[PDB]
Amino acid sequence: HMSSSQQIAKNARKAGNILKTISNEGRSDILYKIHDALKANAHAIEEANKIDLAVAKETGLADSLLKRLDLFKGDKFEVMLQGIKDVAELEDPVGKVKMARELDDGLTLYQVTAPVGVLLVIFESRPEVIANITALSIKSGNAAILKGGKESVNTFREMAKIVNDTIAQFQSETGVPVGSVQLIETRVSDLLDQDEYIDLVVPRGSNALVRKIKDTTKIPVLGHADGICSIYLDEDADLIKAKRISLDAKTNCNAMETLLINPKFSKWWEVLENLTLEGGVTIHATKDLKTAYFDKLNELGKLTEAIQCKTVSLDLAAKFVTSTESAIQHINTHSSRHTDAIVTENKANAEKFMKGVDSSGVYWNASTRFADVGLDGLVSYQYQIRGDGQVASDY
Amino acid sequence: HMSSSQQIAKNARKAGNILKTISNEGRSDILYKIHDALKANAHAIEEANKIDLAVAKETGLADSLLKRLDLFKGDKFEVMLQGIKDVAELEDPVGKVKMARELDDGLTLYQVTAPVGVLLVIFESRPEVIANITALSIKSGNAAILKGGKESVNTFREMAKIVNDTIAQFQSETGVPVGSVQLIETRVSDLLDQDEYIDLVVPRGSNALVRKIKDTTKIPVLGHADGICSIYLDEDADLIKAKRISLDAKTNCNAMETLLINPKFSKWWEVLENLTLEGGVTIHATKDLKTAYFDKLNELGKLTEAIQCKTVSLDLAAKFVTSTESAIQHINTHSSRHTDAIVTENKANAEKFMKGVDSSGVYWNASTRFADVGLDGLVSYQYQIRGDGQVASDY
Ligand SMILES: [Cl-]
Ligand SMILES: [Cl-]
Ligand SMILES: [Cl-]
Ligand SMILES: [Cl-]
Ligand SMILES: [Cl-]
Ligand SMILES: [Cl-]
Repeated sequence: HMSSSQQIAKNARKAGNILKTISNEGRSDILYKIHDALKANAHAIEEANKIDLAVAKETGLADSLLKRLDLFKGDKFEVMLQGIKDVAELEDPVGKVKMARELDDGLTLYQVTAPVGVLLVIFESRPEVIANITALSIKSGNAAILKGGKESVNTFREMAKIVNDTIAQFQSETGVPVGSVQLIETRVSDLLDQDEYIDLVVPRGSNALVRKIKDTTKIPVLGHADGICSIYLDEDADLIKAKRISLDAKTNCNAMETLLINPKFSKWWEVLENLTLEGGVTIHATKDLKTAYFDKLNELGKLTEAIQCKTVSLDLAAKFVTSTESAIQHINTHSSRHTDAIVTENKANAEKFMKGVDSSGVYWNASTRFADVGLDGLVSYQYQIRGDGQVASDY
Repeated sequence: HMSSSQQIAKNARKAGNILKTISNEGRSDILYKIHDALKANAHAIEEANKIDLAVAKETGLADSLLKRLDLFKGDKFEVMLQGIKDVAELEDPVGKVKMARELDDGLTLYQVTAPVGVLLVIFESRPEVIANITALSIKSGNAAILKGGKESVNTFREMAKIVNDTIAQFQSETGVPVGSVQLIETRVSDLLDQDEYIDLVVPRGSNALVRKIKDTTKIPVLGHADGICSIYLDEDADLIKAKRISLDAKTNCNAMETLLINPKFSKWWEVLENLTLEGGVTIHATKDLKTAYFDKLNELGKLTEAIQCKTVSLDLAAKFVTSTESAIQHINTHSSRHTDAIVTENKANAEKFMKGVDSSGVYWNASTRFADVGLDGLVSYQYQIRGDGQVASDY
């Protein structure tokens, strides 16, 4: 049997295999038509975005995301339309020779740009994405699947209709097939399992979204080759070591880090406060940990302004872990390609941690850092060898 | 929702995460108990294998696989039992230090053997596998999932019962958890999609089985990093080039190759006959191609003995492809990490092929070879750094 997400991903692969062979004039042309269709329907899009903003205001939405949601504030919409033209006007990203090497007489190797394949784009609260990604995908010869959050449902619906319709309407003229771009109108998380068909995930949102995607997928994530890296600060963590090791994981960077803290580790809060007011690090705490951290600070009078604003470059999450076994369990839920560290003076715990974790690399009392959207990440490479009958048996 | 195969794979991952931390005495001990249980139940296993042999004889089964099916011929069963002991007697494969490097004073790096993780073992018609793989898996700290073919259903059933029961019976004594080995009694091909949980596929059967597995999975396959590589011999293939290029793909090897032949390519049979009686290559033909190949040979009187036996090291399949577009379609159904070649003098076709294929590397009139069970492949490596508070900021 074929699931909904499987069929979506399969159709994307089929669409991409046609899209990759369509001329630049055909791929650029559909972008001009789409620009025109979006402009001609601006008023309908604006009304749908108006429903979205007002719905978000009346429910729980943070004034930051709310400002990202407004497509018609200032000249946001006009810039988005302009970006479609800018992209359509670029030189063909595909079929460019990056490297040519004469291997032997009449035997030449080329490295040629080619589409990545199929893109899954997951965004939250920024409707501009639909236009930017549709443009970049068709231009670069990639099929795309787009999934937005609840906040833009109305704007997403209207824009999807216009792109779907325009692609259908101009297929015979442009060559660009229906399905080149599929805009998923909440019909699932099974898409992240389709790594036989999907080549790249492009996340457009918060750090929390990236972390969630990383843990639920084997498809490469644009800009994030590594999984979440954890430091477990054990009950018997040395505090000086715990402070230096944990700070060093910041001052080295585009990486996703979790601090796993044993509550029985004495002065564990001095470690978080040392990260904030010495490394300028923002700490994304779980509710129960933040409530415990703030109480210890307020009891000491040390709950300064500089802590309150930086407790919710580098990510850094922090949560409790009440034993070595619990730290292991937490670590073993992360999608692989991550390193992990334990800070402890207890050898029985260190050895248990190192035997227990699913990790490429594991550190005991040493820093994990000892381990050595545009068209950018949307084109890959194909090698082509063009000879005249040469075989691997030459003298 | 969680599918049957997802739950199987998830439980395997959970089992493996416990199994990896059980002592060698515990892992070796369960192997001795399993050896004893299989020996004590030999007569029951023999009766079940008797049903299997007689069922296979009365239906369509090839005397080759039939001979693999007989567990009690000669001393096959006694050797299998002996192999369990041999494995239980080996030195712990896990926790061995392969490499130690002093990175700095009191900062040392180790490369330590560790389990691969979860193994999916798919075999056809060889019941010995159940014992060998169960032994190697538990010994090396890997959880295993076993799926056999229809031919051994009875022997598989009886043996599964004995292993399941023994693992359950001795869990509190050995530490080795229920689920360390799951023997799937036809309850699916969805397991090959579980690459978030399954780390390695171990195929134990024919080349056709390997090819099928390779095309239906993103999980690495033991002994087969590369996908199926195709050579398309176009209508306008030069015959001298077609012969040399295609022969060279043999005389270079453990690889899976398909020859895609255009029927309108003149003397295309001379290419297959050149592979057989010059490279000693066996050709695994589709029915319609073999029937066409034999007729052209019989019409020329050239259907020798040496062709008939070698038409059904290197695999080499052969099938028809009636255009460049059809060759492309065929190639694009293969799971990635493969190179592909077109042999043609037609440039429009060559360029279409190179633009159309999903391939790392593509060759036009040049040979694809220009691209540069024991405990062996069941242990991977973990790096461990053991310091005393050292951070990535040293002078
Ligand atoms: Cl070129
Ligand atoms: Cl150049
Ligand atoms: Cl050159
Ligand atoms: Cl060691
Ligand atoms: Cl050594
Ligand atoms: Cl050393």
